[PDB]
Amino acid sequence: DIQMTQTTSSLSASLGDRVTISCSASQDISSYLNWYQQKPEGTVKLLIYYTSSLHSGVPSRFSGSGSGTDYSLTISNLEPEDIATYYCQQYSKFPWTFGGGTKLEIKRADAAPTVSIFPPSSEQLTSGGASVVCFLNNFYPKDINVKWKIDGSERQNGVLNSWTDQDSKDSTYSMSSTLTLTKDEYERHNSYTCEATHKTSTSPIVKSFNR
Amino acid sequence: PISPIETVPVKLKPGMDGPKVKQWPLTEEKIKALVEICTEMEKEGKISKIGPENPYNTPVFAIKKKDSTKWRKLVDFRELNKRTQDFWEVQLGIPHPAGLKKKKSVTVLDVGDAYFSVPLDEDFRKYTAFTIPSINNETPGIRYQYNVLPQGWKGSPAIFQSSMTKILEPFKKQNPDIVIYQYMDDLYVGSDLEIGQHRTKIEELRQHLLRWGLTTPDKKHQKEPPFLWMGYELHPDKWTVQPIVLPEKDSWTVNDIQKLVGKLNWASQIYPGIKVRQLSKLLRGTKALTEVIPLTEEAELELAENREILKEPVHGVYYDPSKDLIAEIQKQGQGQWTYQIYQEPFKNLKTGKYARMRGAHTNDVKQLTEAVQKITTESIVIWGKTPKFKLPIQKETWETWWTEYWQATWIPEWEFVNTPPLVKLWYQL
Amino acid sequence: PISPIETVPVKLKPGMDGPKVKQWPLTEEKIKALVEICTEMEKEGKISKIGPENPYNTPVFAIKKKDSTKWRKLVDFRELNKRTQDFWEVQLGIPHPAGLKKKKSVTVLDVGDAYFSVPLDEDFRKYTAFTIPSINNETPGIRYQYNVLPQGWKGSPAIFQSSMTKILEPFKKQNPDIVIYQYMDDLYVGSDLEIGQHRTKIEELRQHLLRWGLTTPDKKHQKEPPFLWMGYELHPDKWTVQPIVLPEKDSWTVNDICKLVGKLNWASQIYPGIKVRQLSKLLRGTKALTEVIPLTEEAELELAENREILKEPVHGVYYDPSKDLIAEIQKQGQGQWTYQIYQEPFKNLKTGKYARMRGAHTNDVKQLTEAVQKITTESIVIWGKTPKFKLPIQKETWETWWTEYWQATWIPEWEFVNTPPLVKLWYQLEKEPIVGAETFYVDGAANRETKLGKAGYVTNKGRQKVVPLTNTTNQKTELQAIYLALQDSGLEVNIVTDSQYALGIIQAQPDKSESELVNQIIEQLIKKEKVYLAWVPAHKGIGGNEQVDKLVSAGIRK
Amino acid sequence: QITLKESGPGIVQPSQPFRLTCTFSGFSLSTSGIGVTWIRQPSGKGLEWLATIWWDDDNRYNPSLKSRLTVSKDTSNNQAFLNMMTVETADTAIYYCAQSAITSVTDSAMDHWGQGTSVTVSSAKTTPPSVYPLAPGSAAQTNSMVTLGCLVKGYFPEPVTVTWNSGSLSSGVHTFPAVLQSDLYTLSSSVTVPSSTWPSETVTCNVAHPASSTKVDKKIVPADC
DNA sequence: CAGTCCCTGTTCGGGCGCC
DNA sequence: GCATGGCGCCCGAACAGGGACTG
Ligand SMILES: [Mg+2]
Repeated sequence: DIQMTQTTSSLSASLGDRVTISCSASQDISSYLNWYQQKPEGTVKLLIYYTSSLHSGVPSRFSGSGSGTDYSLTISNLEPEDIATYYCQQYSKFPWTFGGGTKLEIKRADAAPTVSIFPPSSEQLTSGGASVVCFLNNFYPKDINVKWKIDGSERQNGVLNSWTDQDSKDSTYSMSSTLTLTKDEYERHNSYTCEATHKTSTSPIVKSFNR
Repeated sequence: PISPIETVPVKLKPGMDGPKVKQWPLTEEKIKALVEICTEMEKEGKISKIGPENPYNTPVFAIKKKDSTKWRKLVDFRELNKRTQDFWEVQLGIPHPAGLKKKKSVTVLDVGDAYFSVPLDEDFRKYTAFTIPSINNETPGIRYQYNVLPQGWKGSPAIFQSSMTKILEPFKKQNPDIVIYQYMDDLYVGSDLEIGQHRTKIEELRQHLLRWGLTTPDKKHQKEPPFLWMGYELHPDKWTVQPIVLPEKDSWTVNDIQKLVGKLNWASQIYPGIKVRQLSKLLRGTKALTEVIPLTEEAELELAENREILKEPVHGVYYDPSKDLIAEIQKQGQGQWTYQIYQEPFKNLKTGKYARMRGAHTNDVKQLTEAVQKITTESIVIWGKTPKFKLPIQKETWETWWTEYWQATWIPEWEFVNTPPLVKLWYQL
Repeated sequence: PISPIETVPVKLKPGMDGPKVKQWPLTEEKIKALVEICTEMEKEGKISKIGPENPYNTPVFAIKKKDSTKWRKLVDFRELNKRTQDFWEVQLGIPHPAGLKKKKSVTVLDVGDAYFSVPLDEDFRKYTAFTIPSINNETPGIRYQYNVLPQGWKGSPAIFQSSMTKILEPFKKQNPDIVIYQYMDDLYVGSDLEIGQHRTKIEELRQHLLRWGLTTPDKKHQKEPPFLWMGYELHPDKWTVQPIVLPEKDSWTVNDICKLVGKLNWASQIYPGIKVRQLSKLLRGTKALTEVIPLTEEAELELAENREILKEPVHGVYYDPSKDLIAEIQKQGQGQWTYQIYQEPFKNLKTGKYARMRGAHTNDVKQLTEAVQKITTESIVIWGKTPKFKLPIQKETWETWWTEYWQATWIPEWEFVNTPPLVKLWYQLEKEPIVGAETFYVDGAANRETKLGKAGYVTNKGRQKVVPLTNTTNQKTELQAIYLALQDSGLEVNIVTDSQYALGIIQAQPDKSESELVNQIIEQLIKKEKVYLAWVPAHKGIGGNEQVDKLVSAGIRK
Repeated sequence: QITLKESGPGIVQPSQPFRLTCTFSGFSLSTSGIGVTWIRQPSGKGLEWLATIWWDDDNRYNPSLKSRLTVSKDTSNNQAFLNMMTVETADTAIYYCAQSAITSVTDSAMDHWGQGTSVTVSSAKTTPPSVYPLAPGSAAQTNSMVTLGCLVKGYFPEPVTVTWNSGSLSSGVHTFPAVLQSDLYTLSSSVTVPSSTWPSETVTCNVAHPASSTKVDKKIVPADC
């Protein structure tokens, strides 16, 4: 139960850069730390073992170090693969432990959430239900935020969300969000609003409609 | 009465009586242990209680082996071992594996118990008597003596030698590549296979043994950090000689010139091709020390020349298995130690430098012992004999804790020396 | 009653034969006296009447105790002992109260007719033979042989011990939670039982020895603290050493001193810090034994401080397992040291003093090293555990010592107690030749056949010196040179010798010695403010060597 | 040449046991340093340590789940197993079995990993999804870009194969990861085409759900009012 | 080198103390 | 012609081994 901590959760950089990630412990683990690379796919590889030794067949642009309680990994000069999640494992004493991982992303000139709200498809309502999809696409960075308002009145029941991963091509994020109400309740109102608060416009980008 | 076999007679060197050594203080932890392991030894009757009437003695103490976390009684049969010797070295000496040293990985098995199954000579038993201390001297000592071949007595392996050559005959004919050597309570097994295979082939020999009564200790490998158990094996390769080297300055002060004159002088005893005249002339008259000196083309000529002579094996050295063995250890500093093993003065047979085990705890005592042990082990493998040790420490101190850090079935013979830093003869840089 | 215990077999020293020593005539009074007692013993089975074939005999006379004016049979077994095999003595050190644990109930016993109760090996008795002469020239005396451990015989002690031990063995394993401190014919039995179940046990034990020949007379301590054990007094909560009435006589002779000094030591165990080195040297030198001796004041000072401490009585405490042990060392006079082993703030378990100076050229870390070394062992023996130390020496001082010393060494877990006089190295050689100082080239020599020789230096500037010496040898002189250079020189200087001997002696950072020369060479080093010595192989022709060599080679043969 | 492959039931009912199998090759579980380890990874969260089986059988368990775990092997078949008793939704995750090995006096690491098995706990009964189109209205259509969406609601278990115009469309498509709603999966995708194309040129949602052996297409007809 | 001498360390003897 | 045995202490003598000088 040696807590391993990686304070730096989501870190964005750019090709050619040089980065360093921090893995702290809870007690002098005498350099018994290992470093793991988990690509978006899912495979997990061994980068460094014994806080500073490189695993066979690993780019020389890889090195990490530390001592006692503070340890850090430093990727020389970024390549397009390196952009992935990283984990450090403490093997100084069972139970073994890993950090909370550090997602290494890619910096891309900010962009605004191209919003789009939708009515409860007939067929859906035909069966006795009503959802209200609202796509917030290709925005940057990830830190966005949705708000639902029915007839000006805010709603929290039935609000589901889903965040996509950084698109490896245009480095952006998208985010579906659905409002699930009953049929009768859908037919018990008129206005449904989707407000997207991004770090771009002081004013929440809004898109709405009325049955 | 463990065995039908006929007891072989042992008669100590003429004009010498049995051992009469005193019993040194023992710490509870060791007593408690020593008691138990002795009791259950008496039951099965490998040992017997005895009283004042037996005028001999020997000391015992025990060590909680880190090898297996199981205590091991230890009897210092050095005197006795000494007092009896036409026996084991002459009459029944156990040959040496020229190539045991030539293997890549070699492990040691504590084949001690293999002895508790041979009756010890009827008469020769008074000699192995030993005693057990009593905390605060609550009660007298508890004395005992051996009835079967005792552990740690040069005689045992010799006597058992026969029943052992047999036990190994199969395993050796079905694994010719492996080499096996026995030195007292141990079995030196060495192979050329990957460490992974060796590790196995050993653990396989363990069976062939058990299939024969010989129970060998159970070593433990922990999954936590310092994988000490990774060292269990020995590797007769990272065993490099340690030649002497002459410094390397750009500008040589007076001071610096003498140093190099001395060393070069001392070494002259080792290798005769060391000349100093043409190089010492540079110091002709009573001058300050701190005074820089320009190395003459006739000087720097032999400096870098003499050094050329300090990079190879000595002037035709030979090891005579008939002579004894000596080893010296000089505290070099900051955990480093050095040693030379010679039979004759200045005709070193081996020079080296025991670096340090990360578990030195900044304790010279602890380090020294480890160096002794280490050095010793090398000797057994290499020449198959234990060297007498000139221990760079004060008896009174070494006698106070050498046991605490000790971890061997045997014990080498030693003496003390307060010989100051002659010359950095055995190089530190 | 005699014991049903097996009889330990004893042989005579290899190749020897029994003692056949003539009896001296005695008075009708003495004889008819011996007969009384010797008869009684014969009835009690203690001895038997032997036949005429027994050729052995040992002298036996009699003596009266001025008190009751009764008589006793003393046998001079002197010769037998010269012929009795050697035993491996089992008693190995006297137990100490410090090692006792606080027990609820305690009892102390003593066995009667200890020796006279253990059988003597059948095949040996014949050697215990002895004659009790007849009143006159008549028929030979009465012949007697011993059947039990004869008092005054070599094996007697050790044999009766094993007997008492083998006898107790059953009882112990039966009640493994009762401690029985046995010493000779005395037993300290204690346990954490109620005064009832305990008493019911002691009894259970007395019957046992009784059933085994060991009579446990009514001279045993029960519910009677103080318990008079091993020369002490045991109190439920504490323990004191039985009063020490030191001889305070008017006329002092060497002998009477030993009776004091010794006792003093005996007191050194509980009485905090005791100096005796003072009046110790009063015995030094090849002296007599009855010869009178003057009471020096330096020595009269030890008695003063000592008698003072002995005035106010103290007390020691029992040991507590859980609470680890602490040993505090103190610095005293030159050579002396003191220590208090304890567990709680100021509850002394035991105290003592170290004085032995190992070697000639020593210093003060060494002594402390040695001090700790000894203390440890002494603890191992008493509590079987190594103690935690508190020493008058700063981590710094230590850390420098060993890291430099070429001799390996160490000290167990300890802390530094700030309480002078503190211990530290008084001087320290240099690692590199210093600049701004003459580089003296010392040397010296002598002739064994003459007992004379000279010794002096030759600085780099030209300076010289060559004092002559009488009755000294090389080692002396080459040591002597190094002395000059440490008078005839500044607060900084370099030196050069060809003697490892002198060289080593110095490097060791000596802070005291037996010889004054070196004590003085010590004094120079502490005085100055920067020294550095180097070595060179004499007779090799090295630089500034030849100079002084020749300069002192005046008389190098014949 | 070393490889490991996790085997399993991928889907287990609550309070039932499941037994993962690590079939490896390239090393034996007999050779001294070797061992096999079982790492877990819930949906989205970080890595966890389950247990490690060693050659000497001195296995170690994550103190948090020793009561429900149990490791073992079959050295001859090069397989390694991990059994979990009384599982809970919280156990739904991807399990990795990696080849662990102690190299020297200081180095011990999970040198090679597997791809993992997706084990999910859910009383749910394999049910196909119901698809619904997404066409904008009350904001009719722009001489620019329009975004059409598709909704896949209430199916079990994962996953689903969604495409636009039977593979024809694929540049501005966004299929979002599903979520649980009343112990049932739901998800949507949003494709974006220039107005010059839709409605002009039909646009259809391709939804496939292996498990239920169902395939269904939905035509995105523009909003009526 | 063989023969001796110096010097330092260690062991053992003697007396007392205590049992 | 007065313990036997053990440990401690203090002292001095015989003894051992290593280095150095002498012919
Ligand atoms: Mg000289």
